[PDB]
Order: sequence, then C-alpha cells, then structure tokens
Amino acid sequence: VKLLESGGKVTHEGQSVTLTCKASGFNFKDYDMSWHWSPSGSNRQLVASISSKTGSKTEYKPRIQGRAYITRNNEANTVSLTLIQLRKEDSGIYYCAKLESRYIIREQWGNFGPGTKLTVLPLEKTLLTESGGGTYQAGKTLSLKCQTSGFQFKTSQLDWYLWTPGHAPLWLTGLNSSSTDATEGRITSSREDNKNQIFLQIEDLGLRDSGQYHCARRVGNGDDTDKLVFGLGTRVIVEPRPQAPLSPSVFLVRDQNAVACLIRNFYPKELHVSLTSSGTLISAQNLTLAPMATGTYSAIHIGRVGENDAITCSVKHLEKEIHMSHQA
Amino acid sequence: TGVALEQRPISITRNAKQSASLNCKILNPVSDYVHWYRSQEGRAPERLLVYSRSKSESVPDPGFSADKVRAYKGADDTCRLIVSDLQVSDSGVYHCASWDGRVKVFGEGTRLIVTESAFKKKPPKPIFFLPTSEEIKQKQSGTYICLLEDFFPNVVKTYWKEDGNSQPLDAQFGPITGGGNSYSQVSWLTVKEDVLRKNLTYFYQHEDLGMEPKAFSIS
Ligand SMILES: *[C@@H]1O[C@H](CO)[C@@H](O[C@@H]2O[C@H](CO)[C@@H](O[C@@H]3O[C@H](CO)[C@@H](O)[C@H](O)[C@@H]3O)[C@H](O)[C@H]2NC(C)=O)[C@H](O)[C@H]1NC(C)=O
Ligand SMILES: *[C@@H]1O[C@H](CO)[C@@H](O)[C@H](O)[C@H]1NC(C)=O
Ligand SMILES: *[C@@H]1O[C@H](CO)[C@@H](O)[C@H](O)[C@H]1NC(C)=O
Repeated sequence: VKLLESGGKVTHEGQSVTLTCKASGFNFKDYDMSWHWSPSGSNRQLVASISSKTGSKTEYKPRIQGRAYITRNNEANTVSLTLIQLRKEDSGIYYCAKLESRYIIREQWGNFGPGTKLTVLPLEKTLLTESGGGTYQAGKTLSLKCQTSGFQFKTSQLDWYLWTPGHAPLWLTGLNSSSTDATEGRITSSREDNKNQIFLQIEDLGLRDSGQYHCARRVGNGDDTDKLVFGLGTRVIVEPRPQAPLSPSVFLVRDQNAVACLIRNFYPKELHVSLTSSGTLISAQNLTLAPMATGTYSAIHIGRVGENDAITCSVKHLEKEIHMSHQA
Repeated sequence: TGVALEQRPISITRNAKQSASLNCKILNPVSDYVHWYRSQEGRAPERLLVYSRSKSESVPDPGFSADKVRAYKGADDTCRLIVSDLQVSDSGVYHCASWDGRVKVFGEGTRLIVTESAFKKKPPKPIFFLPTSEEIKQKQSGTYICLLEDFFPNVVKTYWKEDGNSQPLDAQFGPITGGGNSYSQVSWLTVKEDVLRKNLTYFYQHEDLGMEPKAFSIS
C-alpha cells in the first residue's frame, strides 16, 4: 500500500544512524518486515528482516551483522539502526519492504518505497589546525602555526599554500625529510618536532600578502597521484602602516550618464563622501574604498545623473572639508 | 616551474538536476595526472578525483562516486570535468591542479553555482571614466575608471593591459556588490605622465560572454 522510509542523513565514518519506516494500510502484525540497501540505484540486497508482531526471528546479513539492530513499533513504524562501525561504503539508499502460490510464484519481498538517502562521509585522520590570523600593519612580520595530529610528523611533507578569491592557490614554502626548502628571505618555514608543529614566517608584509593561508599535507603513494589535505586555513588581512595624516585630492568626472568622485591619497581611511544634485542626494551612490601600495587610501564614489545637471561631491576627511561642483 | 593551467569559463550557473562540464587546459605539462580540487565556503579545500592522461581513467577520491564526478579528454591538451545530477551542495570553486616535482600548481578555478531558483544571466555593462586634466596637473598622473554594472551571476574577471606588454597592469578592484539579478564591480588604474598617452586595453570575462574575453581600447 504505502511504505514511507524516513531516516538517513549526512554523517561521518564512525557515527550512528537510525532508519525509520512508516507502514500504513494493512494489518501490521501478520506480515514480516525487512530493510534493503542499494549502493546508488537498483540491485537491492536483503540486509535485515524482522518477524511478525515484534517477532522473535530477526536475521541480519554478514554486511551489518554485529552493528545492526532492527525493531518495530506497532503504531505504524519499523526501525533499523546501524552502530558506530558505520563506514562510508555502507552508504546509499535503504528501502523498506513487507513480505507479500504453488503454481504461481511471486517476489518474496515487495512494496518498496522511494528509499532514504544515507550519506556517510569518510573521517580524515590528518588533522591540521592553522592559527595566527588577523589584521597586520604593512612591514610587520607574519608568523603562522599549524598543530598537526594523526600522522608520522617526522617523515611527512607539509606545505603552506595561499588561497585568495579570484586567484589560483599558490604554494609558499614547505618542509620534508631534509633541510630548508624555499626558506630564504621573505617567506620562511620551520618546524617543532616535539609538538608536531609547522610554522610560516613572512617578513615585510605587503598588501598583496593578504589571503587565506592553509598548511597542507601530501598523502598518497609517493607518485604524482598524491593529494594535498588542507586545513580550514587562517585569514590574514594587511592594513597600511601608520603615517602622517594626509589630506585627499578630490576630482570630478562625467560619462553623460554617471558621475565619479575620485578621492586620492588620504590617511586615515575614515572619511565621509556625499553626492548632491541640487541640495539633495542623487539617485544612487555607492562608495568603494581601497588602500594603495604607496601607503595611503583611495576611494571612488559613483552615482548617476544626467549630463545637463548640476552635481556636488562633498568630502569630509578630517577637520578639513572639500566641495566639488559642476554647474549646468 | 613553467606549468600553466587554464580554466574556461570562469563560472557555470545551473539549476538542480542538470549537468556541468569544466575545462582545464594544461600548457607545458610535466605530470601525467590532472587533479580536481573543490573549494566550498566554510570547509577546507579537498580533492575530488585524479585523472590519468594517456589512460583516460578517472579515479574519484573516497566520498565521491563516478556517477557524480568524472573527468574526460577534451581537446588534445584539455582535461574536461563533468559533474552530473547537480544539487545545491555541489556549488563551489573547482580548481584543477598538477604536480611539478615537489610543488603543486593550481588553476584560477571555475565557480559552479547551483540554485533552485530561475535566473537570468545578464552580461556586464561597462561605463568608463577618462583621466581629467586637473588630475594630470596636480598629481602628474591619470586615473582610468571602469564600472561594470548589472550582470549576473556575480562572477567576473577584469584586468588592464598596456599595448605590447603581455602582463596585466597593477590596478585596483573593488568588491562585487549587488544582489538578486544585478551585481556590479568598479576598478580603476592610475598611470604616470610617461605612461599616459599610450594606448591601453581593458578586458573582462563573464559567463554570459563565453570563453573569449571582451576587449576595450582606450586612449
Ligand atoms: C624536499 O624539498 C626540497 C626543497 O623544496 C626539494 O629540493 C628542491 O627540489 C626542486 C625540484 O624538486 C629543485 O628545483 C628544481 O630546479 C630545476 C632547475 O631550475 C627546475 O627545472 C625544476 O623545475 C625545479 O624547480 C630544487 O633545486 C631543490 N632544492 C631547493 C629548492 O633548495 C627536495 O626535492 C624535496 N624532497 C626530498 C629532499 O626528498
Ligand atoms: C549602487 O548600488 C545599487 C544597488 O541596487 C545599484 O542598483 C546601482 O547600480 C549602483 N550604482 C551604480 C552607479 O551602478
Ligand atoms: C594608438 O592609437 C592611435 C589611434 O588613433 C594610433 O594612431 C597610434 O598609432 C597608436 N599607437 C601605437 C604606438 O600604435
């Protein structure tokens, strides 16, 4: 009639899962129930079967013999639960069936449902915990650290990779079972064999050095099929170093449909910009602030107005005050 | 080094249960293998599969099934990753990678966007701002500004070049702002007096443009 299995989730290797199956529309006591498993599609295999009305004959398959337990709730429910030996290969679609003749043979188990999606993900024994992220002034020295766990640290190859949005992941430096690798000058790496830690040291920090730093471990068979196992990484933002307060240069551009207010070479980064047409604010205006390699900030305030209109860009970046106006 | 990975296009947008194909052109290949790593927001980057060239064999990593991710041969130097029956949980940045001895080289990546919503995919509309004489006077330098507005999806790649130098200039890019079906990005480039009055060119790559970039000539 209507069998609806409801269990399964996204768990990790070495977890527990309990699968339920609501059976509606027939006398639950008389008939026996069972659970099936299919890797991705068809080829359903009988993995568990329970007898009639909280029966006495519950038989498991050698696949889950010692980590399974099937039970039934006579209020329209059947439960199968897998123990903490739950690996990744016993993951897929599980179905719920009900048993349902001399010269006419039928299929022993029937009335399957849509199944339930159980996805067990593998659990990595390689643990990498990056620390040392934050905001740094330019010219300072960055020093990152990784706590490693779950592998032979002494004979392992561990690297530092720089992940920045829109850019290709870039290898900075690393270590192996030998002496310093690319460990001369700005980008440097070291290790502490006692606490199983690897370090990164970048000197004379620049704006280009911002990004997400991951320490990575090379695992595999030693050939080009090896993979890199990454940690969550730690984020590093670089700010301009403190310097003398510099007032900005303001300019005004047009493109017959928009207005760009150009604010160049100011410090600190705190300012207020506003674009006015006739004493009022213009339709749209969004600010974009960015620090230059010269050590100061620049900003652009774009808006849209007509070409035969008056507009005024007002810039307040200290005690000082600046107004740029184009008449009609 | 010398190894170079090229991934076109920069972004792929699909609805659920559809399929997606990602390309990886390898120039000067040292390793016989192409690795496909995935970057998802919040979790560490991990490898999906390793494709063997000359064997045309895709070996997925534990946790990924061959009926979900599988690499093939594209052109005579392209590795083609196909991700089928897309769910929202497939969204991420897919990078191809190759070993070069002890160092591993990655591509800039391809963002896969899988949404349960209908989308429009509109191309960027650029407006430019040329340097003013006042700036060249009181700063001895000119600033070019380009505003890409009202594009979807929110993935664009822009760069500036100088006519004859095959290396993009150092410009400033703002974040990709916007929402829904309209995103925008601003970028500006400041050049000196001795670099002014030299024909510039501006490029931007978007999903709604294909694999070739759109070019703009500036003077
Ligand atoms: C352990 O790490 C060290 C340092 O990374 C490795 O030594 C380095 O190996 C690379 C190649 O694997 C050498 O660079 C090569 O130079 C040639 C000539 O320019 C170039 O054609 C290659 O593409 C490559 O760049 C490098 O000289 C060498 N030494 C360094 C960097 O100090 C070592 O192989 C690693 N493995 C061990 C020791 O088992
Ligand atoms: C400013 O942001 C709004 C957000 O809706 C956008 O519509 C507008 O186009 C942006 N301004 C410009 C000049 O693109
Ligand atoms: C720059 O473009 C102009 C187009 O008016 C052309 O006459 C000039 O030759 C170009 N410059 C160079 C160096 O080719």
